[PDB]
Amino acid sequence: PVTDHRRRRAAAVISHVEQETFEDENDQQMLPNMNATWVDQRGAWLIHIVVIVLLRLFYSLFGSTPKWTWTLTNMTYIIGFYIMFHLVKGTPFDFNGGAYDNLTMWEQINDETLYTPTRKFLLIVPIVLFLISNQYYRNDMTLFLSNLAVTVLIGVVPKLGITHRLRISIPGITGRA
Amino acid sequence: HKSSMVYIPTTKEAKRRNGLNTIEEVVEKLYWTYYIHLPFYLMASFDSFFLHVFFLTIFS
Amino acid sequence: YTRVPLCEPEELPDDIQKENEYGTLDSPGHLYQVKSRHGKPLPEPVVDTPPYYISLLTYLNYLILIILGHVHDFLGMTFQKNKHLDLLEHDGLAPWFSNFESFYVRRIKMRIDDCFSRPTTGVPGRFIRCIDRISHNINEYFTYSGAVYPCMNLSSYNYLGFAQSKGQCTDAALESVDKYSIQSGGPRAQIGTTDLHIKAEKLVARFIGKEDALVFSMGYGTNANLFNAFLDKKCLVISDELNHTSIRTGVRLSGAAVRTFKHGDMVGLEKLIREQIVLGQPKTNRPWKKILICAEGLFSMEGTLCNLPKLVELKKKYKCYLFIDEAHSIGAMGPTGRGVCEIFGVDPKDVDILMGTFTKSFGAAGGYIAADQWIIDRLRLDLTTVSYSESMPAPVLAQTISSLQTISGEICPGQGTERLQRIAFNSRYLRLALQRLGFIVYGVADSPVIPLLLYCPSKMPAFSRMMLQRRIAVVVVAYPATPLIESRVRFCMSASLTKEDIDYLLRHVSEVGDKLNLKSNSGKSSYDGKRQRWDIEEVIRRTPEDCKDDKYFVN
Ligand SMILES: C[C@@H]1CC[C@@]2(OC1)O[C@H]1C[C@H]3[C@@H]4CC=C5C[C@@H](OCCC(CO[C@H]6O[C@H](CO)[C@@H](O[C@H]7O[C@H](CO)[C@@H](O)[C@H](O)[C@H]7O)[C@H](O)[C@H]6O)CO[C@H]6O[C@H](CO)[C@@H](O[C@H]7O[C@H](CO)[C@@H](O)[C@H](O)[C@H]7O)[C@H](O)[C@H]6O)CC[C@]5(C)[C@H]4CC[C@]3(C)[C@H]1[C@@H]2C
Ligand SMILES: CCCCCCCCCCCCCCCCCCCCCCCCCCC(=O)N[C@@H](CO)[C@H](O)[C@H](O)CCCCCCCCCCCCCC
Repeated sequence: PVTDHRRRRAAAVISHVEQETFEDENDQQMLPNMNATWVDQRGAWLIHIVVIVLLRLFYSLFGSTPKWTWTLTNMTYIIGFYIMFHLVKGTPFDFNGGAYDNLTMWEQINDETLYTPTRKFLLIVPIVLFLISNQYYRNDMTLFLSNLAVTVLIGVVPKLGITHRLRISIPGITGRA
Repeated sequence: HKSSMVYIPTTKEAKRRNGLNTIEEVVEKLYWTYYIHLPFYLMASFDSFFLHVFFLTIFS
Repeated sequence: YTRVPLCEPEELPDDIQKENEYGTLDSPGHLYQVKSRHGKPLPEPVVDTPPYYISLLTYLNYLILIILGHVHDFLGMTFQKNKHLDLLEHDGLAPWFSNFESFYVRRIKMRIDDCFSRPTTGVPGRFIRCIDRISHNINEYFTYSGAVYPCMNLSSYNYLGFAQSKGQCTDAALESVDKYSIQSGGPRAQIGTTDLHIKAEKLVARFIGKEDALVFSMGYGTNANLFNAFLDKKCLVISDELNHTSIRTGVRLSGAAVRTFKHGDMVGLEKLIREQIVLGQPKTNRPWKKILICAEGLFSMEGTLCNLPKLVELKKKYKCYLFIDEAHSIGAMGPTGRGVCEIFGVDPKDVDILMGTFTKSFGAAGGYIAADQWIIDRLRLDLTTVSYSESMPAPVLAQTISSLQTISGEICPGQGTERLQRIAFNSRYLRLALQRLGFIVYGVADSPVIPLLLYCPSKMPAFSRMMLQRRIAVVVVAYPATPLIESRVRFCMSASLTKEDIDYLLRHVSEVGDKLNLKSNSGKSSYDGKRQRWDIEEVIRRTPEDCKDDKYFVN
């Protein structure tokens, strides 16, 4: 071939996305992303509190016990955030030629900068929510263990210095480079 | 200086003049425009989800 | 019925058509002359913001839209396949486009598609004629009937009112057709060139102020096929993030390294220049062969000007090069119409390459490049469009030459200055009145584009549809073209409109905005630091006299 533009799907237990070449990196990422730029804007940090409050009020309008209400709201918030950020890979609109087809929205924030204030806030919020919520179901150990497992496994491990550009082939042969 | 242009009379100005509900109309506009309804199709049943007014109407 | 009808032209007397195309001035008091800034730098612009609940409502609406769209897509494409035969593999062949790459157009814009792609007819002057259509299903297909109605024009690129069928330009075009046929032989290298091309090139070079100039047939091709002539993989390009797609395509085709700096931030530009000079090429740290800076004259999306003297200072002191686009600034800005150079007083020799487009202010189609002598002589041999594409036809050349001569003053005396004064006064009056009513208006004091912000997504179709019933034509833009929070309506002013039309538009817009609750001013628009919620009659009575003073504009 005269261009050699192909996508690899190497299979291994632990694998990482290869570093971009000169043409793909220094030239095909020049314009604003329009997908991870709205994070550092007006009213982008208070909306999470509003979502949490609305979910809590909606669940309380049913008239259930505090333990079930708080467990359900924590699980729903964490699952929704995971579905929005960590699951999907790509961009809803063509960028240049498909340059961002191997990365999630979390990796694209702030041009792949590891530590920025918004990331710190996003990591801080689930811990504070868990600390506030545990006080209602301390008696039940099963629910405490379930909440701890959900928080640690979904809302903590992905947002780490490790597990950056990390892919596992157990649920499907992932594509790297 | 004459041009072949038709001028639409303005409401509240030579339309309702020569030719309680205002509060209801204003409330309806405030409820509709500030919510996401126009870019929805067939989703007029989403207003049924806003039955929380009935739930909070009953006290004690 | 489904197909677009062909409309037979109407029979009207000459005076009525002339009034329809170009208005007649009522009083000589509706003109303003533009001054030149000698040594006053541009202050940092100030923007205004609405309260928080607007942003929160916008975010909630977008979240609901995205969730419902994805749920509908999944359920529909899982539970049935007969209807979605254009997004699935057939006989071992992949579909034309992909599901995920066209989510927004299919799921959000399609429901308000009726606000885009509106067919018209006739000359696009003061009043534009539109064909009536009936929406079926959800903006899927339309049915047309043989009925046309006039509408006021605020959506066309006609700044000096040169889009007329009666005048010197039309006679010149007809005479050119009589002399030269509409045939173009081929590329300018082989047979295409004639004497009229040389006349136009020399006239353009004299008008702009440089030594030599070249003409082209398309504005897009001027940028898309220029940078590969003198750039390669060992050069750096610094460009503003708000740049046209043609420049990006040209740089991509060239292959040079691209780095962008934030709009209106000179300190970051200086830091980037220093870091790139020190560091050098990637993986080798060798010095760059050359550095080029790209910028635009007037940005259409916000109506703001670029700081030219600061860029000249940086390019001189760090030994860089400069490139300036003037598609929206030529023929409409400055005391005479030369461009931003007359606004700032900067000599045109400092800028290396200048560019422009005939269509926005002269009523034709084409483009030009202006530079020194040896640069032009080398680029003529090194260019691709000259010896591979077609040539510029004769009627367009005649129209452009007539318009440029009229604006310069060689023929039809006392017309160009009057048009420039009209457009300046109209823009200033509209901007000041809109700010006094209580709205949010962006841009510099004298800019033909007036952007009005409409934040909530559901408030765009309502405004566009309500304005149509009142016979006013508007253009609205939204995400992803604009940021998520900020959606706006763009106003394009002309020299053919009259103060009565402005008053009519102001009354109707004020009433519609009061109905839709679009007034959110935080007091930073007023120069005295107070909220402005006036009446329409007071604005109409007081603004025309007080608009000439420059103390009423924050920027
Ligand atoms: C409380 C209640 C509980 C219950 C519940 O609600 C809440 O719980 C909820 C749990 C929900 C799901 C949760 C999360 C997702 C994923 C999301 O994802 C983005 C949208 C789609 C695309 O995503 C891809 O976007 C990129 C482009 O595709 C991928 O890019 C690469 O691949 C490119 C490939 O060209 C290459 O260019 C490169 O290699 C590279 O670019 C990228 O990897 C990946 O992100 C999702 O996948 C698509 O997959 C197919 C297309 O691939 C579509 O067609 C298929 O449809 C049929 C089935 O197979 C067959 O008939 C067709 O033949 C067959 O083709 C299918 O319709 C569609 O789903 C779409 C929504 C969904 C499914 C939700 C639905 C609703 C629930 C089931 C709810 C549920 C109701
Ligand atoms: C009754 C009660 C149930 C309530 C359900 C809602 C649950 C709410 C709580 C969870 C949500 C997290 C809260 C924070 C979000 C605040 C609002 C921000 C809005 C931003 C919208 C603009 C973003 C544009 C960029 C587009 C983008 O991202 N593209 C892809 C990647 O490039 C992403 O893959 C994509 O978008 C996500 C896929 C769409 C939704 C997937 C799920 C399908 C619907 C099912 C919903 C399940 C419920 C949990 C979400």
